[PDB]
Amino acid sequence: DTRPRFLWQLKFECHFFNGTERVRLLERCIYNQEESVRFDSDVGEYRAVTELGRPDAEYWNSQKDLLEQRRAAVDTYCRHNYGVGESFTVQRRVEPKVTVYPSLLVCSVSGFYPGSIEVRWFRNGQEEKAGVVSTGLIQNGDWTFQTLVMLETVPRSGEVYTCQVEHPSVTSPLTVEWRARSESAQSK
Amino acid sequence: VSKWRMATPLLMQAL
Amino acid sequence: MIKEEHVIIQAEFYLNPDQSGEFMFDFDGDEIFHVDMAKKETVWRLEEFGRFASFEAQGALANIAVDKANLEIMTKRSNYTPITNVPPEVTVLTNSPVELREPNVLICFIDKFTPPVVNVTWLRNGKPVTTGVSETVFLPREDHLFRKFHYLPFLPSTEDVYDCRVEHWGLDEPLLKHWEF
Repeated sequence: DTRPRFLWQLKFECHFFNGTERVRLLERCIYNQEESVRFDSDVGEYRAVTELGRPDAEYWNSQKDLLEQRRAAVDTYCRHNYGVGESFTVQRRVEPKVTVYPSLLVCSVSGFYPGSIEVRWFRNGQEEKAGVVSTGLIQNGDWTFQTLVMLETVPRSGEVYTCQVEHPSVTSPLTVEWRARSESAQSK
Repeated sequence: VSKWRMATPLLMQAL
Repeated sequence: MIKEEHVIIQAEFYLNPDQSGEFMFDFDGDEIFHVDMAKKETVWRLEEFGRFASFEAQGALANIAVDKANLEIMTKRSNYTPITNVPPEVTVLTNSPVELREPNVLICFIDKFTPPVVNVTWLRNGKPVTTGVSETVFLPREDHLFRKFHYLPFLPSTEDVYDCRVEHWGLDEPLLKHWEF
């Protein structure tokens, strides 16, 4: 199927800063991946982004009542939907599960929400920042995230490694210890 | 249960 | 770590000649819901979201008729200039660390592509499989490309290997991304 394609995308973007204290509304019109015309609540009217969108900015700016309602939409649309969704989006918290296994030592941190997280490696109580490689943050598409943080290390006998995770869902770090084989152990 | 709202795009000029 | 900003996006599209169109809301990269045009039904991404909110699906159908009308006008205004295909990136991951015989899910994450038409197949030991598969709608990106997820439930094995096979008009060849235990 090599028939030519023609695509039209519309986006209404509600940008929130400091709760609903600061709210900006964008309406963006995009043909074949290129934005042609845009309403920005900072400007209060349509503006062409490319020459292809000039006709539309002119025509839509002439419809004054609808333009008034679009200037009000920071309240009637953006703030409204934020209030409806807050409890299950803004305030969603799902605790990470932490698994440590050799592959390298891998600290797999899964199932968590929101995305901001800190994962740290310790060796015998001391933080190790060298030989660390991370996937970064991966969005799973189902309102959870994962990340894998690898430590390249020469695991000796007697060594004890700890993966530590801080995340807004917990008030104290999650830790998982992994130990190499014991060589010799003694009474004292 | 609270109602989610949508915004409606405008028609382009046809002539 | 606590988020300093949030973005809610209502993302719609119409595509010719396919006559495909979608309507969804995105919160910081996750789908809140979409309207299934054929079922005329609001589909919440996690079913519990619908305990807290409702959306009248008919409004999305009305919007998609405006989007189609405008697409027809833009197509001619551009002198029938077609979209440039941009092929996807693909990654395959499991949802959780794998444990033998414990139900898990393979995720095929398809990213950075346009137009929003893909053909995705799962293979097990080289053979197509479909039992229990699911997928998302086409999710938005800041560069106006798309994202999409496909999922395959499975029982992890030391012997079975899987591929996600992705076909798109911007690819010179179909792509495979494998996964094994």
